[PDB]
Amino acid sequence: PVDFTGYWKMLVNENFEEYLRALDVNVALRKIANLLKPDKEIVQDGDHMIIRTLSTFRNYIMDFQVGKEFEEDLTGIDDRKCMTTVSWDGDKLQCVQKGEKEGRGWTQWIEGDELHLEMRVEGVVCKQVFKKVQHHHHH
Ligand SMILES: Cc1ccc(C2(c3noc(CN(C)Cc4cccs4)n3)CCCC2)cc1
Repeated sequence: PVDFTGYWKMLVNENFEEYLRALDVNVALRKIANLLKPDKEIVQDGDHMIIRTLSTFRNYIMDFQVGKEFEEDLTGIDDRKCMTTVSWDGDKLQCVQKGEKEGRGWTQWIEGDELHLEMRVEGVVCKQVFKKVQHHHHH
């Protein structure tokens, strides 16, 4: 069993530039984005998951049902759309983003007070780790 509900601050962000490059994000935006240390605010409500990734540049909000494919609008990220399914894999969330890019998806899990997020596309891997925090941030 796992519950992702909480507020989470970025601790480390490894290889994000190459991940965005593999999504063809242009270099001007990669410059802005690799400086960001976004927070995540997550509510897990049954199998209804809301993940709000919050930064000073752009936010990205996910709101989906685990196990249920949906049309994911990535306009503000890499100017694409995917048919995405996030599924349980034991206590991990395994996301497959079907679309133009091969091998696109991510895996999210918890280890103690760390939220782990591995993002993948075209064989390129970015790893982020967040720490659970308690001072709450108005947005
Ligand atoms: C050009 C550009 C690049 C990144 C981003 C953000 C970004 N940072 O990473 C990704 C890829 N994914 C959307 C992250 C996930 C959220 C939930 C599961 S995976 N976008 C920074 C914080 C949110 C948006 C916005 C815009």
